[PDB]
Amino acid sequence: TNLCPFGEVFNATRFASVYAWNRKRISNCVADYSVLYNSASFSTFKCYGVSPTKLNDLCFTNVYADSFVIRGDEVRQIAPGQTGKIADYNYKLPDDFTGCVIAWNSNNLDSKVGGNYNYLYRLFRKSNLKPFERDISTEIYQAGSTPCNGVEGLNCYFPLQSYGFQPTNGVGYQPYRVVVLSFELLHAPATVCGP
Amino acid sequence: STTEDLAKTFLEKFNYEAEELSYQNSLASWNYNTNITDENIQKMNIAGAKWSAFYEEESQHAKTYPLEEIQDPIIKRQLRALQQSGSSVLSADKRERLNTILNAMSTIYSTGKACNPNNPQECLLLEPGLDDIMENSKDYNERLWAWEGWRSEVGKQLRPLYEEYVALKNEMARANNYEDYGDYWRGDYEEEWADGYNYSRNQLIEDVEHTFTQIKPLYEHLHAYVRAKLMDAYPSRISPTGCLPAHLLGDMWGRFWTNLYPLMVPFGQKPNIDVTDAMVNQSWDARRIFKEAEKFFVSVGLPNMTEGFWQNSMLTEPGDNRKVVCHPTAWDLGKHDFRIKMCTKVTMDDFLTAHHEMGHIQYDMAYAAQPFLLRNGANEGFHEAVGEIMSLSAATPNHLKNIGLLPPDFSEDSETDINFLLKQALTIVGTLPFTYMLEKWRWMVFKGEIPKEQWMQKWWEMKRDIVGVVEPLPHDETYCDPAALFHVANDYSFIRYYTRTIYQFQFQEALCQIAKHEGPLYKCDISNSREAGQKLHEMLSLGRSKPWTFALERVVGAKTMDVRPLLNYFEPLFTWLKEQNRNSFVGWNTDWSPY
Ligand SMILES: [Zn+2]
Repeated sequence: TNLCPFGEVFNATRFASVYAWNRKRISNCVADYSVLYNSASFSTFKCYGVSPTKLNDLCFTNVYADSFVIRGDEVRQIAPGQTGKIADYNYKLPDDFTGCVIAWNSNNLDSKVGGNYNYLYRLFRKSNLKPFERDISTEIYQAGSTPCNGVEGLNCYFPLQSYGFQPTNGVGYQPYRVVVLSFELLHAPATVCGP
Repeated sequence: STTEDLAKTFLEKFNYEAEELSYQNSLASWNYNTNITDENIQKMNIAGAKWSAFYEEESQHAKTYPLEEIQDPIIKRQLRALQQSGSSVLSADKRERLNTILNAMSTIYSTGKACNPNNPQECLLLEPGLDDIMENSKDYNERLWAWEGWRSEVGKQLRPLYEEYVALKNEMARANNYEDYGDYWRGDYEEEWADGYNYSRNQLIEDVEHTFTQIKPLYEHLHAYVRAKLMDAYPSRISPTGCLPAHLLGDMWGRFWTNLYPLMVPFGQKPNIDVTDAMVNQSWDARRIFKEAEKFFVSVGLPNMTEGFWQNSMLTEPGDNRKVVCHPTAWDLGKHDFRIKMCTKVTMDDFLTAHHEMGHIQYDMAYAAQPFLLRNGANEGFHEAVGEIMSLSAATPNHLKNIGLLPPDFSEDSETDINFLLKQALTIVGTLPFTYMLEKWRWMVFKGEIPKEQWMQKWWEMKRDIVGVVEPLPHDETYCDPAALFHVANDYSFIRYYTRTIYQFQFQEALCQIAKHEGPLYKCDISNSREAGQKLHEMLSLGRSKPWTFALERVVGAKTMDVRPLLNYFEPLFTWLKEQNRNSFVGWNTDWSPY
């Protein structure tokens, strides 16, 4: 009688960055989504497509949990159909997304005095990302037409930028641990039922 | 690859790296100003030099993109704030020469002391002990040596340094395609690339001079009333038709006439409304002052303070070994970190200061969505004009009756209102000829209208003619009397105090028409009015993204500064001033001197 380990995802001591998000494949278990919505600790709980009214009767195939940390002003960019540095260059959700976006303020966990620079976000890219596309490459981004030759100088920028997470920051500039549950309902055995 | 996109890509890298690094500069500066120790000075200077070297590296990178090839108006205002070269346009020897002069002038001023000629062992610095003489003493001879000794033992030392300061600051001005250093300082009000909102650097002279000619009827009746009352406090020392001596103006420089108010009170039997004792009986503390301060901004329509405001600000003196700069400063640290640092006491002055400093915060909270180079006021006088109208509405007896600091049966007295209006006019109308003449002298010195052998000749000829203030002792060309001011010896533009005063009552008269205030302007209170705070938030949320001529029209409906709102504020006093001065002479002649 195995159950789906949401404590490994939500209560993890180390979270990934948004440019390289940690997707976990959760299958062949029993899930309890009523405990997730009735926890009263999540600052953002927005389910798209599937209603958030405790649907514990639908059998899903895989529950992909994308774990990353962004700032509080960029949580609105994890909605389907948004624009910004996170929705275009870091983490893109499709316009036919069927899942939930859980995000809570983690200023007690991911902020240090002097700054917590362990979380990176991609500031520049040549084009926008596809939905559910991860780009971990760190090549030098040329703004125009002059070559960079592997070193960033005038008009050449390193595409990754570091979040500065401090506990004295405002609520908009504060680390939010975002867990994006993705549900794939297709012609499949649909192991994750969770009665 | 157009340069519009290459500068837009540059600013996205710049704005996030500047906001990350200036926040570390601001947090290190906060840790100094509340926790003064030997480690915090070094950590402020280390994290301040990283910001001061990053900003000069990317300023040279911003000049790669030509400003004439940028089409978007948002990018041009950020690039012009970043391509503005300063001392970097000079050579390596001259830039080191300029900062040697600026550091020497700032240390001669701060560590300079004037000695008493009667007792030579009493040599007093300006801020601890020499400002105490010029703001509290009522003796002619005691204020004479403190005034003369400050401009002889200190201002003479700044004269050979200010002459080379003029030549070096004119050299970097003409290397940045400016006429002089005064034209460089007038570029803070210069607005370009606008359709009808363009403001030239020559238009600032034509607006400050034109607005000042309308304060002359108000200032002359104030000058005549001060002179008629100073000739009672100082008998046989001021002629009834002449100018005022410079050491009898309630200040070291005659900047504010506020300290002369005990010598000139219109109704001595009617005391001013001072609610510092009603807070003690109601058991108010430092937190209650700021909670009542933010209730004023909630009632006007502005949002509440942040959650991190109350836990991170220093709203009281800590009562420990931590040395604290107790000057009231509202801190915009960046990344939505807003703080107020003041050693608040339970008084009425700190009650109005808490409204003034929180009005700085509500301005800082409004342009937080702007880009980092546009997170400031519309000009250098817009930011303190917003804070000053909050202290105007809070000090009214109508507001002090609603919050319980006055009895419900408090009947307003017109005799107490003339006492309030005269005390306001000694601070506000008394500083406008001083602020005009100090910048008028300094603009002509940089331009070349005033030669170096006519510096103190044209300094006192202008002060008699404009301010109506005569020097008590003759000063030759070895003196430097404007350099005795803080903003002159420390390289600051002083026209920020003139224009803020014009905007202060222009904003106040604009918001009190949407508040439906029936009565005179000085009795207005914009509290419990969500239309006078929504209108103010339209200008507040712009920041520096728009020209200040555009930002002025969004509240007051006029692009240029107007002093007729300022004359409407003191119009009940101006009627009383003309009746009081009917047996005196209004005006002054420049022929009379105390020597
Ligand atoms: Zn202020």
